[PDB]
Amino acid sequence: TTSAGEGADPVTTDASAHGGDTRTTRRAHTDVTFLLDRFTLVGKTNDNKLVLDLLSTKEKSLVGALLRAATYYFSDLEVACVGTNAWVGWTPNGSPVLTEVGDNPVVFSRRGTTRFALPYTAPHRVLATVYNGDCKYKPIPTTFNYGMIYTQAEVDVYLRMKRAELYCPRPVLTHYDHNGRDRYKTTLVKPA
Amino acid sequence: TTSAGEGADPVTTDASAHGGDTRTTRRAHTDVTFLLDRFTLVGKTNDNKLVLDLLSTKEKSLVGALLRAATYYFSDLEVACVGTNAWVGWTPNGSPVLTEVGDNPVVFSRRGTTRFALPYTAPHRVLATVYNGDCKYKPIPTTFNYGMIYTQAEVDVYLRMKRAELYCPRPVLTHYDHNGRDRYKTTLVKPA
Amino acid sequence: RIVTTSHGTTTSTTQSSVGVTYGYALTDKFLPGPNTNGLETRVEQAERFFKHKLFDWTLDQQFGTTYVLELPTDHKGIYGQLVDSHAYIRNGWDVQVSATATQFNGGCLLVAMVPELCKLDDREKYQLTLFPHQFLNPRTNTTAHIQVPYLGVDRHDQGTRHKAWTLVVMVLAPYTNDQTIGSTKAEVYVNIAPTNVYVAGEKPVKQ
Amino acid sequence: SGNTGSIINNYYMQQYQNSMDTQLGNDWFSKLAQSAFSGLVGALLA
Amino acid sequence: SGNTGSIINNYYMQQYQNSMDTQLGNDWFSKLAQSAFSGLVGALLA
Amino acid sequence: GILPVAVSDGYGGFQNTDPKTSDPVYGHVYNPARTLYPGRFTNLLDVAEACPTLLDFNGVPYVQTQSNSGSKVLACFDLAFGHKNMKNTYMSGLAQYFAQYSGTLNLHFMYTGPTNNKAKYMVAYIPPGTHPLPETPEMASHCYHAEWDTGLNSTFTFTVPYFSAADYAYTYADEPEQASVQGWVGVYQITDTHEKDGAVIVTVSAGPDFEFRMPISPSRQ
Amino acid sequence: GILPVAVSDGYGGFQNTDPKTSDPVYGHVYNPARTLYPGRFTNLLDVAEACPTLLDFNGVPYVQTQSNSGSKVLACFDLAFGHKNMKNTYMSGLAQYFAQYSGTLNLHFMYTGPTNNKAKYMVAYIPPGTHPLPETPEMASHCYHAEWDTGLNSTFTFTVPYFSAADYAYTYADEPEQASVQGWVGVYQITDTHEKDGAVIVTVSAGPDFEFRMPISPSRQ
Repeated sequence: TTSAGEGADPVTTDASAHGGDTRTTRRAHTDVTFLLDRFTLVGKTNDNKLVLDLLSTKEKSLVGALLRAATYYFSDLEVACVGTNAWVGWTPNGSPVLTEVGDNPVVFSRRGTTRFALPYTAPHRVLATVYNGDCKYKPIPTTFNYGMIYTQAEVDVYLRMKRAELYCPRPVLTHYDHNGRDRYKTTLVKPA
Repeated sequence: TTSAGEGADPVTTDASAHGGDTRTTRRAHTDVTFLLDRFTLVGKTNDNKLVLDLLSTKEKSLVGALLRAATYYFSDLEVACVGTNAWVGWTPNGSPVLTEVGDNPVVFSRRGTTRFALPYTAPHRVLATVYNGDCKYKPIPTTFNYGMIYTQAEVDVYLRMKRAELYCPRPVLTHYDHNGRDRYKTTLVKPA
Repeated sequence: RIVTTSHGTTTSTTQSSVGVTYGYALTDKFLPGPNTNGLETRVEQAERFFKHKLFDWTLDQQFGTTYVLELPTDHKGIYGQLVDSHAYIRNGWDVQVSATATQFNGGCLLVAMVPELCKLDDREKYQLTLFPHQFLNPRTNTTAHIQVPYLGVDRHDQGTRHKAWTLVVMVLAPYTNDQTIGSTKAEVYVNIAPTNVYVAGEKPVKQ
Repeated sequence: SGNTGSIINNYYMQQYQNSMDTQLGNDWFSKLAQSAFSGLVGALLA
Repeated sequence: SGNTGSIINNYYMQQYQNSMDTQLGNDWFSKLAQSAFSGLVGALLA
Repeated sequence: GILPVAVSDGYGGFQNTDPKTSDPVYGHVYNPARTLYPGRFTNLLDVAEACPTLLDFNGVPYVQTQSNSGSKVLACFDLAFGHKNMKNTYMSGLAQYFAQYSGTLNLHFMYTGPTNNKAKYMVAYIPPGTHPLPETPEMASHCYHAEWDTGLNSTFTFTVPYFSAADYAYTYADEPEQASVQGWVGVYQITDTHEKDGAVIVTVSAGPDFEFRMPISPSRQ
Repeated sequence: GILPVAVSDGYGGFQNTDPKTSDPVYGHVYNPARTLYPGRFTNLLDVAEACPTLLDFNGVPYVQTQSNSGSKVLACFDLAFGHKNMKNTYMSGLAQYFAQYSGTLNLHFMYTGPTNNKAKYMVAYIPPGTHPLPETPEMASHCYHAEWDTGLNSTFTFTVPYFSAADYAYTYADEPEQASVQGWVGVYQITDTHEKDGAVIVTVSAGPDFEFRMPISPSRQ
């Protein structure tokens, strides 16, 4: 179909012009909520502390990449610290940094991992993955966090976004290197 | 609004005088019962004994502070002794101090902690956090307790007030030190 | 394709319209929130067009060349006065961008409104189309028109600093003047108007 | 009430879980707060 | 919704499991997609 | 056979703020009647709305005409619970236990002068980013404000509003925070008959729509 | 007595993609209203259908008449997300996270030449195993194709079909894969008035029946 592309109005076509059909599609796997609803490893704690910042997610992982594909987002959160450690503790967004959690929410370990559920605690209606605040581009606020955890020992930290909502899509780039080759190619799983 | 403040009758005003609204408020977090319904660490046992006295609560902790914000109170109680120890035992308010619990309620440890539930056992309708009994001020009775615990070894003791009722509010002072500064300031949780 | 947009005492008539692109919403409905305590007010007098020259589209600029204009920009009119009198402000934008070239010139500019644009890689440029946009293609039109709503993690902004929106015009195909009668460059102008401006928190102007 | 919320329930009977309250024969501060004057003393203009 | 599916249920109350949403007083892209032109500009033959 | 069950890692550890009850151990205890016991309170904010507490101005709860200075400013302070003037108030006392708040506040002014001493005052809410904080009634009149004079009624109550980009503000101040993110409140004396002081007792209480969220035990040093 | 229960081996370990929720620990938090927030998206394919992204032809998004060569081929590339021309597209971006796909694709061509410069183009889908990939419009006319000429409408949209032995194809290419298992798409220029280039911007979007399955985090190096 010819069209006046300048106006930017969407155009989506079948194969019917050429005599074709349309297959039945089931897009369950491209559902945003479903996609982000899994645990992603963000790394290890530091002095047995870790600020819960979704921007800590590895940017080439499925979750890190998708989260960054949106300008704004909202979600609740689940945490799981795996490692040999006794107890993970937590403080909400806006609390002063402490020397010891003592009395704030504390959860004891069970068979080497501590997993628990948290609520969105920011003071904003939604958070952003980018924020052009005083950083004049020429050709992230304190508040953007989900609290902080305190642990008894070093552990691997995993975050899981629950009830996720994304707004204003942003680019998602391929991360494999073509080298000089035209096609990309790798070894895919095959019977040995 | 002008008023005859001398009479002490309450006055609470909107922003309507200046053209304003009123926001919808949800005071779930300032609910007394909810607030005190959590475990607070009061310390370690002594000769493997500890009198259950809510006044043992750390006075600068959320629970210790709030409990002291009332003259009278009532509640049931939950206890959790964490540490490597085999068994925590208990006797009600008014029982003689014993050499061994033997036969009074005993509860065995499970994965390093022993947690159990108790009933208010005092002989009074309510207890007090202060009691001006023979202590003439110039410009706590035996009975005020929840019993006593006996343990097999030293442990950290946690108390949790259940079904809490508070009467006759008392002052709650700030505990941070301004130093000489005008504002107070600390480091709040922020993305690193 | 004659369309006249008007705001206040200002009008704009184009004869090569290609339509308006509404970004992320069909309207900028204002829902007052608790952050203003109901003291915010609309100032319609501010909702009018102001103009700016963005750049000269020339023969040497190649694909990827990018010019941006962060909003809110400096304003020497009513809108700018709001900033001195009030602490908080919010509004959307009605944007018209033009590149006046002859139909005997060639090339193509991409015009887009991107939110929270702190930085842009060169690869990300291939995907600028995920943002509300339109095209300036000489053979077809000399006008672009995008209308976007107020956006942000906060219901209001504390006077500038934060530029929620940044207009971006980038060369897709280079300008050409291979047919003798075209022009050697095309000036690119911007015609913008703030919409639904609500301000709050009055303070003294001057001293 | 309080900070306990199990959609399901409680396994042991009430007489064991808690102490039983009794009566003989009421939120002062809520009432006190409710009673505060929130109007305007004097006459208003414009 | 999401990647959670227990035919049975959830044990703790909603006010504890998640944060409660509020309102004052909607899938842009679905709508945008829905609106795409999928016809034919001009006349068709044969 | 019997019910197959899967024990899950990460679940079960001791928790201090968990939503479940402990197993009972001592039954059948009936309490003494506490029917009609007076002074009961249910929410800290009910007492916080009804009972204003004293501000501190370098050791005293009152603001005053004062000595030498052609300065009409009786007090100007950061709208912050951590400000030193708010130091001994029930509101700041409570606020140390919550991370965020939202809502209005009420400031009360009780005049203490003799019958023949008359004055006229004004209080304004200065928003953040305002530059030279106004030092004169004249300049301050450009802000949300209230002017009142002395007379039969000794007390005047003012409503400090809530403006911010966000729906909630923090009760604490981050170390790197040069100016008050919430602005200031300035109390000025426009005029006074007699330079011999007339003390104005200042007090603060929660507004009808004030609210705290996120309990925290900020404990220690 | 009490409920007999059998604890099962192999069940219970920590899982990263499991269908259950963690135990709660901090209740009663009510969020700020996010009513009417703009730009919401629910499925990556809705944005993928509506927003075409740029192909890359050695550094530029356009195909062109070009210099020396009596070659009518403007572009001919493997129908593959891993092809270098597809490198910077949202479709290839997303595809790296799924193992398989099925469905149609839309290729768009926007002509950029001046009013007096006219041309006529053609695009064809060349199935796998086709031998000498056609280099001329004449030969390529034997494939599923579309011819169009310049005029009032600058843009033309083409539908790349789905043919394969299987219902789904792989987004990645196995190391031992000499030819494109999915064939190629060839874009040719039948004729042009003026040899001074007229740039055609090429773009790609998901077809109405396109679909991805099997999310994968292909992470690293």
